[PDB]
Amino acid sequence: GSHMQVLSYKEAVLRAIDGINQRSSDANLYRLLDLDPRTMDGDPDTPKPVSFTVKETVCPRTTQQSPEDCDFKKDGLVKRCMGTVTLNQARGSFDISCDKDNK
Repeated sequence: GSHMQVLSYKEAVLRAIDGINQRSSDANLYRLLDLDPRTMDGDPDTPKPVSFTVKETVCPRTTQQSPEDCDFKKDGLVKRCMGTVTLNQARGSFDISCDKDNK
């Protein structure tokens, strides 16, 4: 269907994290911890820089609980994620690498 489904930048990031959890083989669900602030140009099909951290929650990676319902684990791993999102979800996708050693 859609050829143009545009998310806000924050939504695009939450959606990418959903993706990142989906492709991962970690036991637990990771959740947005801190999104770095950045200013955009206003075209939805061009990649927007993102960088942010995620932290391990007490939820199983495949939980269907909403991430906001998944408490961060005490002592939880934090990974820093860098790359781009594309606001137009319709096509293309984010390009983000998460790394526990990028601190």
